[PDB]
Amino acid sequence: ENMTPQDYIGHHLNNLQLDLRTFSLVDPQNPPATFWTINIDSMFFSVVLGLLFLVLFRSVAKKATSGVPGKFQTAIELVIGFVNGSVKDMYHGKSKLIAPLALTIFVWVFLMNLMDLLPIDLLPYIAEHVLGLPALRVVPSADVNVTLSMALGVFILILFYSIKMKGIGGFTKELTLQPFNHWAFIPVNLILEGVSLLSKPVSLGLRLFGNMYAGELIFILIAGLLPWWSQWILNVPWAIFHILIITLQAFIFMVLTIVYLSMASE
Amino acid sequence: MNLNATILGQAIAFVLFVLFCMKYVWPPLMAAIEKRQKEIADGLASAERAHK
Amino acid sequence: MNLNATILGQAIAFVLFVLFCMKYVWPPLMAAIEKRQKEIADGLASAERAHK
Amino acid sequence: TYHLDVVSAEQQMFSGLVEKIQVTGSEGELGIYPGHAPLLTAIKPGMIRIVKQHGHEEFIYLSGGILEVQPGNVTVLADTAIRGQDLDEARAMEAKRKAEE
Amino acid sequence: NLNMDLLYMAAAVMMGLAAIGAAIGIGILGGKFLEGAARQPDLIPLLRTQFFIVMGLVDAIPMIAVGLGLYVMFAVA
Amino acid sequence: NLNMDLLYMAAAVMMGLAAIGAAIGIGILGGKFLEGAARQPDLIPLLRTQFFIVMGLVDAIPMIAVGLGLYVMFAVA
Amino acid sequence: NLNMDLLYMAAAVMMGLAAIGAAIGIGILGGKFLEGAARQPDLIPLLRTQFFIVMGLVDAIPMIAVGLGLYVMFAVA
Amino acid sequence: NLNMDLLYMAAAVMMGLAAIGAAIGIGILGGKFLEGAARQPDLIPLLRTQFFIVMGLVDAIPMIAVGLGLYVMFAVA
Amino acid sequence: NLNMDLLYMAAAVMMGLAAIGAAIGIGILGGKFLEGAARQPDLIPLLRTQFFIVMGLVDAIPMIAVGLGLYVMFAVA
Amino acid sequence: NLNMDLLYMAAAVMMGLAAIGAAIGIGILGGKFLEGAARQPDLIPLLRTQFFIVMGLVDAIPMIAVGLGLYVMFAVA
Repeated sequence: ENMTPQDYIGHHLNNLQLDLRTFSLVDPQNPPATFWTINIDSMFFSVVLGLLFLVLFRSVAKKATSGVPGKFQTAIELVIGFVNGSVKDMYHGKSKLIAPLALTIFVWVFLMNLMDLLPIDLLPYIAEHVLGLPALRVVPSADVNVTLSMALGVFILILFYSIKMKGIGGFTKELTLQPFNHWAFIPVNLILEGVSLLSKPVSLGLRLFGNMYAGELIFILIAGLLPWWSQWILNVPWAIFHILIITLQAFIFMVLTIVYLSMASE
Repeated sequence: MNLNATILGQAIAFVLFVLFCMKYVWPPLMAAIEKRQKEIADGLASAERAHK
Repeated sequence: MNLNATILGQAIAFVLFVLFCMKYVWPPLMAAIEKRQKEIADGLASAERAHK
Repeated sequence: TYHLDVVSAEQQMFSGLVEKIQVTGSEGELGIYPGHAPLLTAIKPGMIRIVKQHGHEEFIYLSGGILEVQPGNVTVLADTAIRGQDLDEARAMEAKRKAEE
Repeated sequence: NLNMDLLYMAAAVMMGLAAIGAAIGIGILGGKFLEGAARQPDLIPLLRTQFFIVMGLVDAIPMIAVGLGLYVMFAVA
Repeated sequence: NLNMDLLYMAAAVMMGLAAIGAAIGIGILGGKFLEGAARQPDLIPLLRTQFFIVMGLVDAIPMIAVGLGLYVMFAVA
Repeated sequence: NLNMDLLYMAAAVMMGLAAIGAAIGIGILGGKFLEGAARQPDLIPLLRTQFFIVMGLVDAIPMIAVGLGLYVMFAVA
Repeated sequence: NLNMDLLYMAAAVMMGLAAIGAAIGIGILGGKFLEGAARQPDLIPLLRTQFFIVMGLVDAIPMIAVGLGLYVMFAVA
Repeated sequence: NLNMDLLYMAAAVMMGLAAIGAAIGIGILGGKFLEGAARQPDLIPLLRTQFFIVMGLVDAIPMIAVGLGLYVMFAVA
Repeated sequence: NLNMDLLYMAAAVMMGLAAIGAAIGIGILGGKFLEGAARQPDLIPLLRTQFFIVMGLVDAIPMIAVGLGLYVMFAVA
């Protein structure tokens, strides 16, 4: 097996893009060129982790009792109180959407990041040898397409709430008039308030991808370069650090979604 | 990296996990919690009424 | 380079990570769940005092 | 040089002209010298120590107080005790029961 | 060929300078928020509002600068 | 080749230095707003009205630099 | 030469300036946390959650240049 | 005729360094006005007068570099 | 061919700048710990726990840059 | 020939910026030690202990930079 380390690090950074036209499992030696080549690995792992979220919480929500709770049911209501207490801090309106939106974003983006902890060759090896797929990488949030899909999803929510809760009359005042007030400044203000609105979600998704990509790539580099006897002394101090990043990047995507949807209407 | 059709696919999965979570997961859990919190208040009231 | 060697070094580095997680990350969690089942019991006992 | 007072609501403790003092400030130990810019602090329990004119050495223990400085003047408004115990609220507790009994 | 290959160096300059400007500018502004939050802690949801007012002004210029850097790489080059 | 290349570089230095100026200059000014906000919170609607005047001058000069940066990329090419 | 070596020089400029901006901006902000946490040591859970609000905004804009810097080396060069 | 290409670069560095100096100078100077307004708010139209007397001097040298750099870009180039 | 000398320069810029940001940001942050440890010396076990929480964030983006500078010199060059 | 010569310029920028990072960062951290020792002179053997705990983190990065600057200058040369 002619793995040079510069090539081993190469093949790991290739996702399972597949063309709708050919329906063919592409491989890293030659990348085809079209938009329509879904990254198979990301969709499958994203919905399997998303199903595991909903299957766990429903298996408790369908039974959860107001007695002394069981030791599993108590771990679910701790996350429910953490999510509701953070909503209740930063949102006062009546909307039934914000609380469950904030939950699914926290628990799903947490599960997506958690994949980066697993040994970098474990699932990719099994997929090539056992199955025969040309490639795999198993962290969904270490790819842009999922994180911009969530961040543009929240942007459509940001526009729905600012139209709904204050109307086109109010939304047209705030976009033109602020921050300089006088109608003399309107032409400049339309650039500043328009891009600042887009700056909020673009920072959400690219913060999450930027962390996750540059944490998966560190495990690919430490695996690719260092000899086996020596990997653990640079791998173990990094996995211990990235447990902190996987939580904080799930907590911040939750928090800023609430803050943006909350400060949109009120 | 590369922008891709995955951006639409993830947007279907995202909306549908929010809709089943909104109906099924969240209302039955928060009814069950608030039903406990309410009873604690009922116990406190009973202690006040007893003394009076 | 040897590929199976990379999997060997990843195993050693995972084992040492698990052993840190077990001694510094998990007990703070089983502390928290246990101390939120302590609180509930005290409040339920307080309700019995209200009942008396 | 400057004119030091040490006083309490009960009494004058000292008055006289002074070449320097060392005095135990709220955030740390302090020395005051002639013409030192105006200054305000609480003072900790402990010694203030003084040299009078001709550098004659004098030590006073203080339970506490407030120090302040003005051009030509230092005054220490000392008090009898910390007062921060506030255990004398208990002394008001029998003021009630003895009225009810 | 050097025409496009230098443009990646043009966007690197433009959005790198924006990254030092915006991160230090919010770091100063955010520091006066947390010290305001410790002097008047009953007050945080007032001041945080104000922090989000003025942080909307701080980032607007760096975020067009980053956006125009991204445009040079993906569009032009 | 390298005439069109260098115009984009000339816009990168122009918008990069302007993004440092506009970001840092509001960081300092908006932190002094926040500390007068924390000291006298009922007075915020008055200082905010002074913050928007002063802040308009700070960006006024960086924003003719940004306007010439977009001119050099889009219009001269 | 000129294709590959400049793309590493572009990534060096992008992820070096983001190292300046995101480190110093969180040094400035993180010192006001530790000063507030020495003034009001019952507040630290309240101030650290405010610190996590503010630190998210500081790091976001450098993290654009960190992820795109890694794109230029690995995807482009 | 290569001469045109550097003159856009020579106008770019005058207007970028002017935008740094004229934005951070008015940010330091205006931020001490706002603490002066938070202390003594019945004084504000007295302090605005001194702020505009002093802010004209911060902008003496930068409005000349914006002045001559905007010349070089159009008249000479 | 000559190309391999720019790869060391690219790592030098990337790794030195990350040593500016990782050293000063810990110095700012660490001195504010010492100032509060001087004040409340019975709280040295608590503040020293917070310092490691916030210090973990300061050096994060510097750690990526130092890791990519080692990759460039040894692995690529 | 430039494959010898640039490597001394590539090491000079590594051991310049490592020297600005380690000297300013210890000066800020060491000066806060010196005030706390002047205020709290009973505590010096305490603060000196925590100064040496905190000082070894400031130097972790600048000694990567200077050790690679020595390696680049002499080993690869």
